[PDB]
Amino acid sequence: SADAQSFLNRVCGVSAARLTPCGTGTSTDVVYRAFDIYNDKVAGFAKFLKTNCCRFQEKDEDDNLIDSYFVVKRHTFSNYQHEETIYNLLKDCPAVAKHDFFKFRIDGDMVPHISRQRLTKYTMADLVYALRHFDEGNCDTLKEILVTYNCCDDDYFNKKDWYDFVENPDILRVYANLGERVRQALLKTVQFCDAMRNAGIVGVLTLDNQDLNGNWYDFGDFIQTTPGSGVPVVDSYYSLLMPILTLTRALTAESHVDTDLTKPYIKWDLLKYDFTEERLKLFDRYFKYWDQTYHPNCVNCLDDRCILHCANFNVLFSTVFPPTSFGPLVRKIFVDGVPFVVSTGYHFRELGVVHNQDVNLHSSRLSFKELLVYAADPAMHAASGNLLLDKRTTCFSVAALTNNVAFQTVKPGNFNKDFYDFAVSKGFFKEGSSVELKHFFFAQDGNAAISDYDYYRYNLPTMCDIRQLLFVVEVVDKYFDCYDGGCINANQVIVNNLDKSAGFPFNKWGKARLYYDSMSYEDQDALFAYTKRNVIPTITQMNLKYAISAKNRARTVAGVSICSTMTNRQFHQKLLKSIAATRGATVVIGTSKFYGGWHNMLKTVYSDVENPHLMGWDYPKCDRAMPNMLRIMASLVLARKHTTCCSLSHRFYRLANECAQVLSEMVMCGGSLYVKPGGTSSGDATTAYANSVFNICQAVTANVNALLSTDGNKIADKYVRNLQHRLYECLYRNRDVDTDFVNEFYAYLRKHFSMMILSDDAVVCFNSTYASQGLVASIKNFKSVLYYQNNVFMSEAKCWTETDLTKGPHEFCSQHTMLVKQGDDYVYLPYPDPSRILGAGCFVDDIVKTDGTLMIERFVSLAIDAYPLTKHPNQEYADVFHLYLQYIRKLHDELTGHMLDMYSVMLTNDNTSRYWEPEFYEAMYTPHT
Amino acid sequence: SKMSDVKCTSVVLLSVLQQLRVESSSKLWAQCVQLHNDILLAKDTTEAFEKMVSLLSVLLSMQGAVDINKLCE
Amino acid sequence: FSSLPSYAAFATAQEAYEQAVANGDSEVVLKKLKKSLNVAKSEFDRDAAMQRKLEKMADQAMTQMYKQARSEDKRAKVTSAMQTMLFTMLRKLDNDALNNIINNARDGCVPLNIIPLTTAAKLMVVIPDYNTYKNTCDGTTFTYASALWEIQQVVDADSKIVQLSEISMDNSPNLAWPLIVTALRA
Amino acid sequence: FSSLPSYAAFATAQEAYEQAVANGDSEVVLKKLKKSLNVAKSEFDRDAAMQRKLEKMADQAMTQMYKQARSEDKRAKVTSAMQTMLFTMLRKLDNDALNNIINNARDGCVPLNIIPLTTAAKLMVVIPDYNTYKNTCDGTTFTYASALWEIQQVVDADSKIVQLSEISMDNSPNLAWPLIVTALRANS
RNA sequence: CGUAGCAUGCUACGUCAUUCUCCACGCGAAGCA
RNA sequence: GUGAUGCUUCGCGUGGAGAAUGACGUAGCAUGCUACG
Ligand SMILES: Nc1ccn([C@@H]2O[C@H](COP(=O)(O)OP(=O)(O)OP(=O)(O)O)[C@@H](O)[C@H]2O)c(=O)n1
Ligand SMILES: *P(=O)(O)OC[C@@H]1C[C@@H](O)[C@H](n2ccc(=O)[nH]c2=O)O1
Ligand SMILES: [Mg+2]
Ligand SMILES: [Mg+2]
Ligand SMILES: [Zn+2]
Ligand SMILES: [Zn+2]
Repeated sequence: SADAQSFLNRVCGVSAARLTPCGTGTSTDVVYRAFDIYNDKVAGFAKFLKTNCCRFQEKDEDDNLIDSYFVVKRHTFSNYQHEETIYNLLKDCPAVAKHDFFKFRIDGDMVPHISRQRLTKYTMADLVYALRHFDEGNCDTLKEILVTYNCCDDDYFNKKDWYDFVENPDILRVYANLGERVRQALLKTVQFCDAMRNAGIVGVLTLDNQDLNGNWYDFGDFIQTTPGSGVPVVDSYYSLLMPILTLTRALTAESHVDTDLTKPYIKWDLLKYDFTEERLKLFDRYFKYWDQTYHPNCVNCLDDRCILHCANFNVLFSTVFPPTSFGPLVRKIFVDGVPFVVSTGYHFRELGVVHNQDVNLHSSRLSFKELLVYAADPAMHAASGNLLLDKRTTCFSVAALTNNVAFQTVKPGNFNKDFYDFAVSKGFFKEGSSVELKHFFFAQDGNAAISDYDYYRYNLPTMCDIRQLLFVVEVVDKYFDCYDGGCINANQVIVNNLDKSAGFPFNKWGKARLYYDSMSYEDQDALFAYTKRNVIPTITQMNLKYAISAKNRARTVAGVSICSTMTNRQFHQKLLKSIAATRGATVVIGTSKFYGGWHNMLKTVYSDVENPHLMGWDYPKCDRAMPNMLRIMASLVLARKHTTCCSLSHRFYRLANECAQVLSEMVMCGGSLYVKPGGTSSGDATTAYANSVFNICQAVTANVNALLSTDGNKIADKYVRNLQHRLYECLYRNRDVDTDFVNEFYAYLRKHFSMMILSDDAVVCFNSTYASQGLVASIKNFKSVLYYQNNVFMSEAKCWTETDLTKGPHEFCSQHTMLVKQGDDYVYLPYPDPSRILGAGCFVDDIVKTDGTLMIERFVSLAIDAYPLTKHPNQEYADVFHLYLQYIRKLHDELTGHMLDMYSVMLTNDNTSRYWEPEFYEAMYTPHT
Repeated sequence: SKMSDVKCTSVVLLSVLQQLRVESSSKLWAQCVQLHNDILLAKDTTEAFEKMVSLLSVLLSMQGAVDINKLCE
Repeated sequence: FSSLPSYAAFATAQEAYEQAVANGDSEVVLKKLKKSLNVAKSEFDRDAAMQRKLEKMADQAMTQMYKQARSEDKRAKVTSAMQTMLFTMLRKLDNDALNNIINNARDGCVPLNIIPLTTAAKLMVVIPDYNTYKNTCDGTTFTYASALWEIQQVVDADSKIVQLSEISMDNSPNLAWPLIVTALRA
Repeated sequence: FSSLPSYAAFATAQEAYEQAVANGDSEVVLKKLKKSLNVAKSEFDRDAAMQRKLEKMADQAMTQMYKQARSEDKRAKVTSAMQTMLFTMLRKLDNDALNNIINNARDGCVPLNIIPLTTAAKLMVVIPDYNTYKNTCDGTTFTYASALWEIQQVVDADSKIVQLSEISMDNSPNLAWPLIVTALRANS
């Protein structure tokens, strides 16, 4: 062992470092590590296997191993010379790992060796890959990183769902402990870049060339240049690191005076709202060499791509500033001589400071439009209200509009004992029966609306991989190219139901009908044009839903003000109606499930996938956990149809109004105002379509990550290999949009990843061979994307996979699929959960509905829903429909008898005899009409 | 076998309690809602029946609110 | 449709059609009868259609009034109907504990708080008479809701502790009823 | 109809034809009087069709006018209601502190979220449990938002008045949480 | 064989009285997602 | 105090296209008869 011990002593290199080998002698160690690689052969951010380094761990003075390694690299003499010259230039930099270049006589020649000293076990690439490809089944690098840096204890993983943001919120704290380390890395990166710029060195910075102490090494692809003309390339580094900067809360130190976690928080001026210079200082401190212009206020952005780019940074930086500085910017105006307080702007976490362009001071009179705008604004309500310190929630509470807090309970449903008695008489609800009651009306106590509103704590500031998102948005907009949008006039707007709530404060004077009749088309178009130049902050009212369900949850929806809804309709309805009128597309909103629609949708999603497997998923707490960046992206995708009617300023101000009204607006939940952290307001004009855009974006992101995180050398298909190479180039090396490759990737996804999207519900028919080879996204890739880009852990109880396509999707829109011989051919029919239909029959939300004789069309609709169960191979499910038919016959008999008793008439109404025979319902699923 | 009868009976019992203005007591209504929702989300008949006894204790506690003798002829 | 002024015209013309065709008359008579019969047919169709519309309107209005009357009846009698339904369902359940507590309530022995389920369970039960006491209690054990409870104290009508030995058939007139027994679940 | 003279002309023609038939028509000219009857019938039916059409169109227009008047009358109601609410809120906010903070602003705009914080004279604290009570608003006076608040009142979820002595670790189970504590800004 | 007048059969268009199939919209009720 | 959107069933009303039965006006093809030339 003389040779091995001599090599061990030489690696010390004067620096006494108590080394112990990781492999047998001078034999090169092999590890499985994440590399962000791009060359003429391969491109991607994947886990490769390196076998060209020897690791010697340093041990503390008391024989305790520490996280210090002496990685000894064996080189060709040429690269050994090349790296030495670069290092001698970069020696003086304090962010460069110490290197020791020597030559060792292995067998008969002086082989060159380069020892990187006191390197951490893992790199920044390993941390980024562990958090961006999270697999609960095998996360050992992440666990070892957490334990090694005292983020948690090794027993912390003995919990079940220790990684779950919802089940285990404390994981956030455990991740936040990493933030400072990440921050230091960022700082050191800047230093390194400076050195390069000062040394005239041109090279690409990758995550795998930096350790978790922030030191840098490699220098293999660095090339000399004029000393002052060094050009660091940091697109891949920063872009891949971005999702980790908010998960670990790296910039928390910026909230403390002198940027020190020991010192207390900065005491910002309470009246301050313009942090533009602070945002610029943060950007220069951390992302100094990010070579794309950053606009702290997105009103100055060039297009929607620039808006997303700069809103990502604004999302990162707004976590440093006090929450009281965000929201409407209220000025004092004088109208008719009296002083009003009116919102004359808005400070957005993402869009920065926006100022209304039409701020008329010293006004003489208020018309209906101005009066409506002032009533909608939360400036008066919050300014004249009391102060609120609601401790029941973590969401920021603004004011109490009433001297008493409102506690709204949810009451139980009404029991239809007639139908239940009939059902049990017909042999239902017996012990051991496959069909049992599971859907009820669950009652709630006073803390119901606030408890459900508190679920917005799952919304966290989420910085996105911007270079990835700017390509995913183009591929997603490729899905919305067969649609026609644009603004319409007030007289072209269609309102389905005018007897709905107008929101707050407008619900205390009438319904939406009142304000659609009082507002003339001239007034409505004036309001729309106003919202194209000014931001109107509205109040959203959180209303509980009285619905039958199997889960004991009190759903809360957002009643958005009439002012917001009117303009949002006038802005988006053309595109929304184009989407709903289209058949055969990915988004299947507006497609009926009757008259063969289900079969058509399934045959369309199946398309011609080569090795078809089906998969599907549901987003847990979809509206509460949606990142603000993805909602802004969805709004921009929908608004991109306005290239001929709206200018850049008009589109931006419409985006700002949408954000101020349905993204982080003021929420009135029980007579008190709170600040919504983010996420969709379920109840806006575009909730169902923004969700579809978000779902498509998540799926495209999953496919991108699946294809780039795949070892490029192991792809046996040259087309897919070149596609991966071009995908990496278009993400992290091309600045503009490559339309040709966007179309290529869209065609690839359509050919191998056929989708069927309806809001948060999705069904994918995918090529199973590609998915197994890693060429298209699988459910694991979707979980990984959701973990870091949605801050929700998706369990396998929320997802499903189907190998046999003749079984259809396991579930879609709460419907199961059955392939049934309907005439001469087999068709896919949807059937519901029998418990759902039985609960609808038995439990109701109105006392008058417990009398079936008055409500017979109700049971006819329920039977229409339940018909496809007769084709089920289970006799209980089949009997469910016959139960409804018999009960409809009984109800008609009872109604006739009652009409004969009360009056001296004869109904003799057997045009209704078709409601208790199967043909009426069988005709609802035949493709005739 | 007395598992769908218990859930329907609990629904009717909470409706009756709601009619008797039990929401005016935050604690009592919270307990009633807890019992009702637990019975609805129940698979064991014995647990459901003990919770049903507890829930009916709320109705029987208020002596003057209802006239039990007439109701149970 | 019958008993209409044009119905008689229709009957007469159609009856005369057979006589005309079987009378061996000229075809001019045939054309005349065709004209008259068809004119009466159209007039009677108009009258029948209008009468059908009137009957349909009457049927619709009658149905709507029936529905409103039934809705008013259903809403007005919600309380008593729901209570009767509740006790019918409870009787159908035929549980031991539910029947026990309901019978005790009918006898006047009602609780003062939710009947606890855990072993660490304090229950206060009112007792309006000695007979119900001896039926539902003996010694230091109290049977209620198909469970055993261990008595702790009895505090009479006007709060004043009472020893168990002080409750007996001879002693009942002295005690200040109703009593309140607080007990722990067995 | 009867009012229109065309109906009168038809009635005269039909009466003449009926009288001629009863008295005994010549032969072929009775067909001509019937022909005049038929012409009158066609013209009168055409006139009556337009009569009904115009009558129903006028009824539709009267209904439209009624609905428009009602809409214009409800617009005034909602306008007056909004004006009254705005004036109430104007006379409901303290002008002194609001003016002071707005004048301290560098340009005129201030965040809305600080208006109640720095100017509200009354605070409402909603306490879910007793630990939060002892942590936040223990005692008669407490400090929040860099200001001193003198507890004015405490109520429960049932709006029953609660004395500060009732709130205690042992008596917490007997209170109908959450508690609402109303406090007044001490010395502004 | 022409003209005027009268009578019979067949056919086109126009306007009305009645019914019904399908549809575009409006209003009301309900069900599901 | 009860949101956004989609689809579906029922009832009612107006409207457009079209089908059927029937009264009846104008014009035209064409059979029979009286008168003038
Ligand atoms: N009454 C409803 C129900 C659902 N949605 C939309 O449907 C989406 C998802 O529905 P759902 O999955 O049922 O709600 P979740 O919040 O996702 O709850 P869960 O955890 O069960 O998935 C929501 O974002 C919501 O905006 C809606 O607009 N109105
Ligand atoms: P079902 O399983 O209820 O939901 C399927 C799909 C998801 C959701 O966005 C949308 N939906 C459902 C129910 C509802 O009331 N509104 C709604 O938009 O459809
Ligand atoms: Mg979901
Ligand atoms: Mg869903
Ligand atoms: Zn920009
Ligand atoms: Zn536009």
